[PDB]
Amino acid sequence: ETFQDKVNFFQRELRQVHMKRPHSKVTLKVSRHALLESSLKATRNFSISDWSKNFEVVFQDEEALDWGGPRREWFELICKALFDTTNQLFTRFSDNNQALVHPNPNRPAHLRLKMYEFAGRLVGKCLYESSLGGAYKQLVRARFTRSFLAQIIGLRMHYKYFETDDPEFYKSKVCFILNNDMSEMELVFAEEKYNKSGQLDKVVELMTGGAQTPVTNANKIFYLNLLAQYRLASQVKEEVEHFLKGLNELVPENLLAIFDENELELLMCGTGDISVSDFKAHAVVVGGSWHFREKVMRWFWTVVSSLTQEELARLLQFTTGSSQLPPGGFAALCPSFQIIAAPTHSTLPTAHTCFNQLCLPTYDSYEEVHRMLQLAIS
Repeated sequence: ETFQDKVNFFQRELRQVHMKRPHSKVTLKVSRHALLESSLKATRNFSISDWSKNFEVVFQDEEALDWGGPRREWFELICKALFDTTNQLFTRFSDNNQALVHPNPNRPAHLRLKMYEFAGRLVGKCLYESSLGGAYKQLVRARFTRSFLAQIIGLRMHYKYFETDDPEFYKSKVCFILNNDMSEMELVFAEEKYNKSGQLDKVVELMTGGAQTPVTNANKIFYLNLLAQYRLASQVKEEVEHFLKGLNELVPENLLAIFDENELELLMCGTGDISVSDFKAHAVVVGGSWHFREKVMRWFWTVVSSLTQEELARLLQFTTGSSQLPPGGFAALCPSFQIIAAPTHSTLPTAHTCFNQLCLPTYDSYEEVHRMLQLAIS
């Protein structure tokens, strides 16, 4: 039912999964300047039960008053090294800074597949540590694509993931196919790759015989879903398999099945630092009657200030695709956050994540705005 019930149930399982894996102490000698490399060396001989142990992280030539400080910094720093795209272990589909991150099929060859196993164990360690109690919380610092989260849960790929994971591709190709006739496009169930000299390098079929299968109006939805499967899952099959192999050593895959993609983000990354003042200061209201701009919007901000931290997180997922702002906050959004006045009355709010944008109808009372905004994020 509720998200907190899922978390409470999930965390209690996990404490039972690790019940004869003691939280005894283990030392991790790492270096700030070569953090990912030294962390892999420090854990290279860890057994499965060793990953359940209390991590005592020693930063080289650094003294600390307690172990909690270095541990929390190590978790945050190792999350950034793994998932912030800099080392190309993960990548983004557009060279933007809001873009969600995805496993990289075309990474530098020195990043071997066992590094995705480490990343999976690290994420599982965050979930395990956080299930020990509030004082042991370790949040995953990453803004994952929805399709990668869907692959963690074991869901099939769908073209809807393009809007959040590759907004430019969704706005160009996907939206065109969804809205237009295909009889003259001469598309087939295959992808063409060209070299840097503009020559056809390779043809990759979306299924057996796909190059001889035309895309028609009657099958174009199956084409888009098979396109999502190829572009978001098939090309990273081994990377995801090794990630899941590491994750499932600490978190059995059956346990994550009770969450959907967005709930999995909240479980891993938390409800975030959603500042309503930063929200209001960077959101542009587009159009609308006087009643909307001067009364409905005032009701809106009062509602937003009354939302629980989870509801705030779901509002950002509803409108931007992730519960976490980009590094720069609300100012760092692809197109700046816009609240569009919908030309409807007393209807449900809608959103277009590839434009961020929240589409807000006009309402007749505060409690109507309260009711409808909670429904739209429910």
